[PDB]
This record gives sequence, C-alpha cells and structure tokens, in this order.
Amino acid sequence: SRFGEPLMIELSVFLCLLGCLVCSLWFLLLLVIFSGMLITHWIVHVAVLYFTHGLKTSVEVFIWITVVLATWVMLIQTRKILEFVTWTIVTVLIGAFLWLVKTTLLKILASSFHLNRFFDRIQESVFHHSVLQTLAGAFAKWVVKVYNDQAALKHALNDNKTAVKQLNKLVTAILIVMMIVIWLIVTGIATTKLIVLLSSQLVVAAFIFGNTCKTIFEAIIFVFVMHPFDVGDRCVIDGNKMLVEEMNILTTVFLKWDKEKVYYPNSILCTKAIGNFFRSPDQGDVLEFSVDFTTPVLKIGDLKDRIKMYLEQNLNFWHPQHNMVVKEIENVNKIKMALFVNHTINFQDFAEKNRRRSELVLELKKIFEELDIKYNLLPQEISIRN
Ligand SMILES: CCCCCCCCCCCCCCCC(=O)O
Repeated sequence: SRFGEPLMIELSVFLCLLGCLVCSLWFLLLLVIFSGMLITHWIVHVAVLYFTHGLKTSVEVFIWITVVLATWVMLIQTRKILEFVTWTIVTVLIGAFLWLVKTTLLKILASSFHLNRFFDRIQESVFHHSVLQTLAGAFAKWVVKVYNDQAALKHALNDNKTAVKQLNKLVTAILIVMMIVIWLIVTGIATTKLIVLLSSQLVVAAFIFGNTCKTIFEAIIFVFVMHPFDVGDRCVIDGNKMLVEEMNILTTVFLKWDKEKVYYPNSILCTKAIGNFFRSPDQGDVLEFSVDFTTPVLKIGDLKDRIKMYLEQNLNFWHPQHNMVVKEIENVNKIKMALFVNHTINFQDFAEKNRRRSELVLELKKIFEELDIKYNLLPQEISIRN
C-alpha cells in the first residue's frame, strides 16, 4: 500500500514565408492561405495562467476553422461535390467547437478540484523542504512527518490527473462518434435506410448503456463536486474507520484498521453519510463509569476536583473544558456518570488518541482508589428451610 505500510522541425518560420509567397494578385489566395494559415493563428495567439496556457491551442483551432469556412463560403456534377465539401467544413467546425468546450470543462474540473481546496498544504510542504535543505548545510519524528505529507500530496495530485485523463477518454470517444454520425447525415451521405438503422442503434444503446452512463455521471459528481474526502484522509463509513488509499471514478479504495484493502463502489458511497477526521476540528471524548448510590456527595465533589487538576496538568493533551454529568439513579444502588473531555487533536492519528485516553482512564482508576470510591451489589436476603 501507499499508506499504512510498515531541418523540418523548426522550418515553420520559413514555411510561413513561402506560403505568403504563394500569391500576389487572386480569388483563391485565401484557399491557399489555409494551407499554412496555422502560422497566422500562432502569430495571433502570440499577440493575444493555467487556463491560458492550456486553452490557447484549442482556441486557435476553433477560430482557424471558422475563418476557413468563412472564406470558403465567400470563395465560390461539381455542383454536388461542392455541397459536400461545404458541409464537411461545417461539420469540422462543429467538431472543433465541441472540442474546445470539452477541453475547457476538463481544465476547469481538474484545476478547481485542488486549487480551491489544498493550495495551502502545498505551500507548507515547500516550506518544510526548504528548511530541510537549509538544515543540511523528536526531530526525526518531524522529519518523517514532512516526508509523509509530501507523499500524500503527490498521491492526491496523481490520482486527480488520472481521473481527469479517464474522463477525457470517455468524453473524447463519444465526441468522436457523434461527429461521425453528424457528418454522415448533414452531408447527405446517409440515406433513408441508413438513418433508420442508425436511429434504432442509438435507441437500443440508450437502454443498454443507460445505467452505465448514469452511474459514471453520479460518480463524477460525488468525486469532484461533493468531494467528502481526499487521499490519505481517515474517514468513517457506517462505523468503520478507514483510511482512503486511492480514488477513482468507479471505486474508492480504503484500508481498514487491520489494513484490509477494501474496494468500495462509488455508486454506493454516494448515498452514505461520510465522516472525515482529517478535516475535523479538535475532537472530544467520553469516559463512562458507575459508582455506588451511597457515595457521599462530597466524594462526588472531590472526584470532580481531582479530575480538573489532572486535566490542567496535561494541557498538551487536554483542553481545560470538561464536564461531569450525573445521569441516572438505578434502583438505589447505582449512579451512572459520564466524563466529557476535549482532546487537543483531531482523530486522524487514531493510535495517539487512544494512548492519551488510556492515560486518562488510568488516572480515573487512581482517583477512585485514593478517594475510596466503591460499587457494591444489592444485598440478598436468605431464608433457610432446614
Ligand atoms: C465503465 C466505463 C469505464 C469508466 C472510465 C474508465 C475507468 C475509470 C476509473 C475506474 C478504475 C479503473 C482503473 C483501475 C483498475 C485497477 O485497479 O487496476
């Protein structure tokens, strides 16, 4: 596991000049320009940071084609051949448009997923590594924590890139297919019988792949929009405290307290209430106990006072705020009580939580012995027959 483990190449400038040289008069000059008009788009782009760098090339294609179609329209059985060509160009532009849309949406999703959530953890990681580099020119525990946190960020970053690439493949594939169909029908190539068969194929597919498409969509919303947890977070699902090992579109992989690896479908996880200790504020806890009904109220008062002193001597573990609650009188034999305390940590480090609680439980033991707090069973009257 990742967590829990024990020459032509640069001839474009020249090519562009050669293309310009192609005409100096007349009507076909725009058509000729199209052959190397990409250079013009590149220059326009130069003339025109995450989105900018990632999208400029998609924009260039879109506008490039737009111009080619516009000049084509204004340029002019060759009669039917040209109708065909015109529509082919239109289809190509539609394709580029959709391409641009697709790219944009994935860039938004991919970026906002992390940029608006853990920017600050990245900066903390950089800081500590700068410090380690400087130092090189409980210390060891600190050093290990710094490396483990960096690894966690690397894993989150890689899983996001992977998930986005998977989305990219699904969308690209459907986009390509629909563009083929669009081309065939707008150009007039497909005939009536072909339209009928394509129509049927789509309808049938709509049923077959219906649940699949819905499931993927819901999984995307769960993972990227709701985002109840990240990689490495300790989460609670139906009472199971589990560490998130990996996130994917269809599944989330978790490690149980005993490090069993669990594959948990997102289509199910989407309907559950999910806890997240990593994202929690300092967490609290409870120690329940019972005392005899005859315990003097003064000993109850001494118990409260002794507990307060303990907690105040250990402020690295406990917040000063606590409550002692008397809850119930059972028969006239038992008083049920509970101690409510506040930890100075959240429970991402579960073992540390238990160690601190364990000491508090032993302190309670000690206080009861010193104050002579006891619990007795009710007496039983016996009658003897011979
Ligand atoms: C149902 C159509 C495909 C869905 C999109 C591609 C896969 C999305 C990611 C899900 C996890 C599959 C890849 C990891 C498999 C493994 O554990 O080796």
